[PDB]
Amino acid sequence: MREIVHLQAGQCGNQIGAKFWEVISDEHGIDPTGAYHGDSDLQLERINVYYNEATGGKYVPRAVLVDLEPGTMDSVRSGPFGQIFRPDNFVFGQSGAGNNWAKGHYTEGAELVDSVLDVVRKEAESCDCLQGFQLTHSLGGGTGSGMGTLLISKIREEYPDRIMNTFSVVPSPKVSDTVVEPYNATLSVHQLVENTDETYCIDNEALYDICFRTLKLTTPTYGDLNHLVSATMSGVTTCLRFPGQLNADLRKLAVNMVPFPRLHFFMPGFAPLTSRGSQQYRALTVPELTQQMFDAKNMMAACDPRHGRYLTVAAIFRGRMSMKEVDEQMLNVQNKNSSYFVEWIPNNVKTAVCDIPPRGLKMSATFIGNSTAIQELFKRISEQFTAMFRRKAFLHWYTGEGMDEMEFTEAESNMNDLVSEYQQYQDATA
Amino acid sequence: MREIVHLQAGQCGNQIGAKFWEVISDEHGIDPTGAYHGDSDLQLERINVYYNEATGGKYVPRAVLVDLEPGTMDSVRSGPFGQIFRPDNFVFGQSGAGNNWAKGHYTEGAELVDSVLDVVRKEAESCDCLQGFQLTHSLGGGTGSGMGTLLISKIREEYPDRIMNTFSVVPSPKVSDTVVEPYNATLSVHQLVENTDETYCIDNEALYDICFRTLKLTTPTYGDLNHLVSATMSGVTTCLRFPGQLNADLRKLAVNMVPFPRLHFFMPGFAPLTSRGSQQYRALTVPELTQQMFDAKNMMAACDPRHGRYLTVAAIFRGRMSMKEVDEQMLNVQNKNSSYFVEWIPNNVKTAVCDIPPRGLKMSATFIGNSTAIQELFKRISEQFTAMFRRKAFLHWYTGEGMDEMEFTEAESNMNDLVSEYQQYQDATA
Amino acid sequence: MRECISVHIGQAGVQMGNACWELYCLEHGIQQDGIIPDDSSFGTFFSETGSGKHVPRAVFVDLEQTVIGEIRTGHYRSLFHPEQLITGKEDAANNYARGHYTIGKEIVDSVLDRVRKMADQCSGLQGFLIFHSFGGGTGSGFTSLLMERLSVDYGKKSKLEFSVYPAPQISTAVVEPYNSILTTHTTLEHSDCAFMVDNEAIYDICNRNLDIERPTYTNLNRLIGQIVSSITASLRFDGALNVDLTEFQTNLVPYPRIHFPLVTYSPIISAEKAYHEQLSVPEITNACFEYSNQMVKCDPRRGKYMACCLLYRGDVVPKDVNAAIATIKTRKSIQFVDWCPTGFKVGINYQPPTAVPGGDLAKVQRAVCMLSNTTAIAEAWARLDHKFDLMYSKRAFVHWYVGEGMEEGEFSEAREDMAALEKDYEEVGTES
Amino acid sequence: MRECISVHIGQAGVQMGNACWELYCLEHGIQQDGIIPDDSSFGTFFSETGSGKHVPRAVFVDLEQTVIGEIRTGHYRSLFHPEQLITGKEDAANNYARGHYTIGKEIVDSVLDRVRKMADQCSGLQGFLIFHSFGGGTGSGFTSLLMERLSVDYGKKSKLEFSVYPAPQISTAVVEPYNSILTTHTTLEHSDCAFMVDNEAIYDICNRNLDIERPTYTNLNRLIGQIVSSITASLRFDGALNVDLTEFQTNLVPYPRIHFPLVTYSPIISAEKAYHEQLSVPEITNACFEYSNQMVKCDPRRGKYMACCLLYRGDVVPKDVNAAIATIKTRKSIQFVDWCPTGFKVGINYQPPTAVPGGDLAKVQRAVCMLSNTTAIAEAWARLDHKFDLMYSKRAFVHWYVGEGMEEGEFSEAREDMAALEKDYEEVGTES
Ligand SMILES: Nc1nc2c(ncn2[C@@H]2O[C@H](COP(=O)(O)OP(=O)(O)OP(=O)(O)O)[C@@H](O)[C@H]2O)c(=O)[nH]1
Ligand SMILES: Nc1nc2c(ncn2[C@@H]2O[C@H](COP(=O)(O)OP(=O)(O)OP(=O)(O)O)[C@@H](O)[C@H]2O)c(=O)[nH]1
Ligand SMILES: Nc1nc2c(ncn2[C@@H]2O[C@H](COP(=O)(O)OP(=O)(O)O)[C@@H](O)[C@H]2O)c(=O)[nH]1
Ligand SMILES: Nc1nc2c(ncn2[C@@H]2O[C@H](COP(=O)(O)OP(=O)(O)O)[C@@H](O)[C@H]2O)c(=O)[nH]1
Ligand SMILES: [Mg+2]
Ligand SMILES: [Mg+2]
Repeated sequence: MREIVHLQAGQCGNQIGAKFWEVISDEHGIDPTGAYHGDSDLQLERINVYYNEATGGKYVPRAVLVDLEPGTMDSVRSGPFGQIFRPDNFVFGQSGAGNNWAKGHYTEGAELVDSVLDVVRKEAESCDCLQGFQLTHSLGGGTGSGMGTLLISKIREEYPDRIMNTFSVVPSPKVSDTVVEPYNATLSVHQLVENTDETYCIDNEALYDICFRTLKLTTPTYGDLNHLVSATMSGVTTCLRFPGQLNADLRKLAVNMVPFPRLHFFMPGFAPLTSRGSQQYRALTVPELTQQMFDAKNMMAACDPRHGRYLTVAAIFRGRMSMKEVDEQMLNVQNKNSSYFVEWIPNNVKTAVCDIPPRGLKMSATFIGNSTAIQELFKRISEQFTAMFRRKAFLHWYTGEGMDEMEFTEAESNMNDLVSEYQQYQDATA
Repeated sequence: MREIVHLQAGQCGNQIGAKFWEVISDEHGIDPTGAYHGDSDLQLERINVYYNEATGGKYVPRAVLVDLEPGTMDSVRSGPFGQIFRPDNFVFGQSGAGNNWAKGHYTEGAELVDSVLDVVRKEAESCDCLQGFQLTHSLGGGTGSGMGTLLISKIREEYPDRIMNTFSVVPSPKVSDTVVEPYNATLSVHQLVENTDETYCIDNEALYDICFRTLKLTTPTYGDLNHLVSATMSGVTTCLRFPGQLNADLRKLAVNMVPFPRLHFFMPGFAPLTSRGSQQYRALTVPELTQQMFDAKNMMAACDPRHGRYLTVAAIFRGRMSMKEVDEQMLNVQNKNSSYFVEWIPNNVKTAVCDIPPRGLKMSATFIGNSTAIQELFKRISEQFTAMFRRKAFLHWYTGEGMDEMEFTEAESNMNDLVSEYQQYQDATA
Repeated sequence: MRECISVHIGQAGVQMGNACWELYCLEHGIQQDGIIPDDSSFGTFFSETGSGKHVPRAVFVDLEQTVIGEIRTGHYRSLFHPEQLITGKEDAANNYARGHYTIGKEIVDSVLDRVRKMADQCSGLQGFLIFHSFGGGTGSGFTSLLMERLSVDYGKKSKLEFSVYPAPQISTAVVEPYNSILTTHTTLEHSDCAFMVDNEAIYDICNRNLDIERPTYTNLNRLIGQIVSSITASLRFDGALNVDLTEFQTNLVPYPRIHFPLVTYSPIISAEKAYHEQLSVPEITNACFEYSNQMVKCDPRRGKYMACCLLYRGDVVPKDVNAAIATIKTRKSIQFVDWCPTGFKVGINYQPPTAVPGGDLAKVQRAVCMLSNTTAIAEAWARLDHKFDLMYSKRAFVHWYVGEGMEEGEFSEAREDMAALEKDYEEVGTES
Repeated sequence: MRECISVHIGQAGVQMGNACWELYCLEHGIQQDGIIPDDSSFGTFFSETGSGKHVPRAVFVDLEQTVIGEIRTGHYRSLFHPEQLITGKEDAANNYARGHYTIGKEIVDSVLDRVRKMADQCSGLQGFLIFHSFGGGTGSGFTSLLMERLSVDYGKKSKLEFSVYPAPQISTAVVEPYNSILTTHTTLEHSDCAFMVDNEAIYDICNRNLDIERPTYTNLNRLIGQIVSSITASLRFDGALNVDLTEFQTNLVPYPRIHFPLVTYSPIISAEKAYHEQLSVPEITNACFEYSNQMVKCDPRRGKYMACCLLYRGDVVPKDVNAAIATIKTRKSIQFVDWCPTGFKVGINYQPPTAVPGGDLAKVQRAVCMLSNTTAIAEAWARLDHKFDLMYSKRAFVHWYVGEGMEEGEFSEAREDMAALEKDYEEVGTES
């Protein structure tokens, strides 16, 4: 019950998703062949949240893998935990999008979206009680930015009441990996602000800092980054799967984290994160976990909360803990940093405590923060977008696929309005 | 009791029939030599429905094989399960029909039909209680279209009350395999609408899709297609041969499936159909079987039901199942797709549940749907027929065999009327 | 059970027949004689005797006696029945009148009797296969004489003929236009379906696709031998979707006077360059519609298709055949006439084509023979009629024809009939 | 699944192709034939046949028949399909008019057909790779003729071309300015992205970094072979951050008429002096921006960058790639145009470059290929236009071009178009 259906997109989503399903399968005792060999029976009670059952103990993830190119999934199915997925769920075309939002959304993905929906509806209709849709993609690419937002609009129009949460990789400020990022980001964001309930903004540059600074990793592959993203995606959906002293459903977070309809962009975090040599110098207790959760150096988004104020916050703990400690620490954080929390919200923290921790850890915690400092990210993209758009830097690649320059102006105006709204609610009462 | 006598025709019927008798013999434990070696005694209790008995445990099918050319049957008798048939039942001429309906019906088959009837009457008179006649042929050929309809008229005039069901292969819309298909189809249909009780329209193109899409077969021979047709022909005649929680006789289906006398064209289906690699990702339960039964991609006819409305439907299940599930699923389908079902019929589903499933399957189901969308098939043939007939494209081959142009006009008018009637009953009350 | 009587007229038919019956004997394990070594479907072409000797069901007729005299001395001397091989006193000398009126009258009653002794020996008669030249002589006069005689003795029985149609540029006789029109006028009402081939077209294929700069007539005949084997493979062998000789008449001939299909055979590939080819069903099917592979030097795209018969062989999957034809139907360049939405007749056989030792074709796995009726052949008739008009206007060679049993009027009647046929091809090609 | 059709035009393209397909066969375990010994991603370049023979998906076309005739006698004689290798009667004789108007017209319909037989055989068409010379002859006229033909038959399909751009000082033909401008004028509107290389620039690299005083054309081609392998490595192999040929068009071409990136390949190092080098990611990344390592003798710092594609290979960590690019962005000397804050497209692949036996490059662990679009190339066009202006002012060699299908006006139209393009490069390089 309260089933979640996972949607992929592009190379980023498919690579992140493949790691998410390896982590989830690990905490539920699911072998790469699909059989269950877990020890605790609790991990099997709510296994229906992500997995469908079959004969012989085989469990099939409720995942839909889609890309405009099959090279990425062929890697997915060939790699570990790739044979787990249902073959019919690999929906793909032949000609990929050239990192342009127009092709993925209007031309290339348009003719393939129907094939995906026919799999989504079939997956959704098998759920006793559908909780929501989970999408992993990237705003800087073409498939994820274009097709991922096309799917979002299609599903929202078909399942208006269900919760839709997106874990989107955002372009980093320091260095880019695609020359047309401002166009893909601006156009993709124009869709997200209207057709999703809670977007978890992350960027690789921030995860590079975490691996370099905290984990002291000298050879951080994309597998290491994707594991970090996986852990936070597992954290926000643990109450649905395990019991605890205080539960938090996805809609429970959205209600507590989204004051206004359009301010639904979150910057996640995780704890504990320690190197292999620094593990023997740590207490591993609630007071320190809460300390690094709010540390700006341990957040998976570029924007620093110190530059703005927290509208709201969520702290989904895991492992058996003293509820007294948890509340005292959250209150302690609230008192010290009273300047960092918006004042017209008397309480800015939503708490939850799951009983079962991730494998190999006695304790854990996932941080979710809706901060007005996120306005920096969108404002930075606006500056890049308007720079290129001022002299038709690359439009012909977009307008030739069916787009129009008017849509470019509308997307920029909408993003600027959102930045204005985030700034407006950063000021105190009256 | 309730014996069925099987009639072949042409190369299509003889090839389909040879596979049908291999499948039937498999579920009754009949060896290719005619001996019985089944395990369950139930498959032997009603073996008289298709087989006649002889000394030494030999069982002889009640089949009549006829073609205007012996090349096809010589393949039948030389192949497996060919020595099973009674040699006297191979009734054939020397000069075949050149894929023209006129030759098979008026000239070539006319002089040979009497030889066939003398075998049909001899077969029928050996039945304790004759249920009906089963004919397999093709509307695009010359023997099946011409002679098969000539036999139909002869038997209907000789056994007016018995049920006559035809499993006719219909020309595909995409590509043809005979230049004169519109003439053979139109003339053959002119006879079917008046002299048969229930026609099961199928086309190869649809079966090509099923093998390509569902079964993921890369080398689909005609043996694979004929097996699909065999399974549905076995399904509709399982209640006569095995017990179940709820039985459905051939006349039971005809009453529930044919509201008006002329609307007796059905588009069958089958389930489960899964590839060899996708079997381990399926539950194999009633809810999913009923789901793909009504899927337009799993039907053995080109016409898509979404373009029209179901007048009636039948769902002959096989295997031990929960009757509660079956009724709930049929009701569930009825509620969701209320637009697809005609409204002046309060209930559009006829259900049946046989206890014994096909060999190697725990569960199965056969779908039969009388849909107004079938009007597309006949309308498409009408467009092709009138195109050729407008300028005497190939008439001289037909009028030279004894036909007349008046018969061509009458056949087209009758087919157009049937299309009109199907369209008329697609509109709601008043 | 089934049967086919092969009548070979003239030097072309006799020499084409030599290749056909070298292939059939090879397709059945026969040993260049009627003997089969220490192989069951032969009955369609070979009669059997208690001695273990199989006798071809063919008639070789020629007014000249040099070509047939070479058979009697060849390797197949002991194969044919000696009375099947009919030879005359003096050839027709490239004159239609001699073949039809003066010399043919002295042999027709002899060949027709041997045909009779074969027709009544068949369990069931299916049709006649006629091999002859269109250039002239025996092939133009004797055939039209024989065709009229078969049309009355056997009436509605199928009569298929394989004609070596004159090439547009290449020519070996000076009076071909006279013979070509005269024979056509007397064969339209007595022939069911005439399959056309041109020496020039096969000459192009033999060097363009087979890598041979020195094609003899043996090479062309071996290519024609494959085609006839494919046409009659359904009778001779088992298959998934068979076709009978009587089916061609209705499938390819929309109108009684328009029965001149072209011919094609796709996998005409050298053995060496076959190693670099997949030879899949979709590609060979597309090759049939290319002007570069037609066996008649008439461009299909100059006109509209009216009917097509695809006779596949060997390892072929009917699903692939469905796909390939579907794509070809999609192509706009490949134009079918509007009044024929149903454009294709399909036939599939399980027997791969056999390669003659010492031949040129590769050991292909699957092959397709295409028989297409097109309005493009109207251009060839117009070109042929122009050549006839030039000569006749001057009465260039009339005195030879008039003085050997014919008459002046027949030249006018034959030409006007060809004008009507050319008009008919135009009416068929226009709609509304 | 993916595919790339390689068209090699002229002596340069054919000889460059010889190196490319010696590398691809080595990158896939192929054995100089279509055979693979007793190796699964080849499908992008090699078609497969049931015989176990892999057929390159390339077309070799030349009006001259000496270079291709050497392939047919070379070690790769039994690799290519014989009909892929197309040869003409007489070369273009360094004349654009002959290649485009007189001789090209007699071969274009033949090469285009073989392209068609390849395009329809691909599960999905991705783009075309064109190798040709800019000096002239076939490379200048035939290509612009072929490019216009591909632009209509295939429309929006990607068309990438590798051009041997004329060197500033070194020259081997006297009429290069005529051919260079004429082909450019007819390829701006039909080409997506043209990668430029100069013989002189690679000559400097081959002795300055590789320790060789005697570079032949084989050495230069082997260097170009590595670049194309890197560009197409994403399709051929797995990686952390892949890139597709259709991505270059949007990433590198800000405007339709400005699509002339430079080329670079950093670890061009001798085997002996590689023992004294760390060859870490930051250092090789910095080498790409040095004028001493460009494969086109145009200095980047004379202009402003507009787009860059870094295609890493082998043992590479994306964190290092992030750092190195970050530092390069910091350097003030490396100037990017203001209207392109997003300056880099990055691609990472797990397959280390393979070294050809008998080659000169070292057995490097990781390598980077950089494809940069810069305004500096505007200087090269201006220099080229000056040379054309000098000759044309005197009508130095016009009579050859006018008399072989071309016309006097086309010289003026071609030059003014180049003037507009040079003007366009200036407008793009200025802001506010
Ligand atoms: N394909 C093929 N065509 C041939 C062959 N021999 C002759 N022909 C054709 O036959 C045409 C002329 O008719 P012929 O067969 O030579 O003359 P005929 O049928 O013997 O009649 P006569 O003139 O009386 O000898 C020529 O234009 C040739 O193209 C052959 O061996 N193979
Ligand atoms: N890198 C490289 N460049 C070459 C090679 N061969 C020729 N070129 C270049 O090609 C330029 C001239 O064009 P060509 O390829 O020689 O002439 P073409 O394309 O054969 O056209 P034609 O004049 O008709 O023969 C010269 O300036 C050379 O720089 C080669 O093997 N490698
Ligand atoms: N963490 C992570 N990020 C990725 C991965 N692959 C791509 N990205 C990011 O995605 C962006 C490129 O867009 P991409 O998803 O590849 O284009 P698409 O395939 O059309 O969606 C860049 O900002 C990359 O940083 C991955 O495997 N892991
Ligand atoms: N499924 C199937 N269809 C066939 C077979 N043989 C022929 N057909 C179909 O029958 C039609 C041809 O008519 P045919 O029956 O061969 O002519 P007939 O022998 O005079 O009845 C075509 O539409 C074929 O698709 C077969 O073995 N299996
Ligand atoms: Mg002669
Ligand atoms: Mg040259």
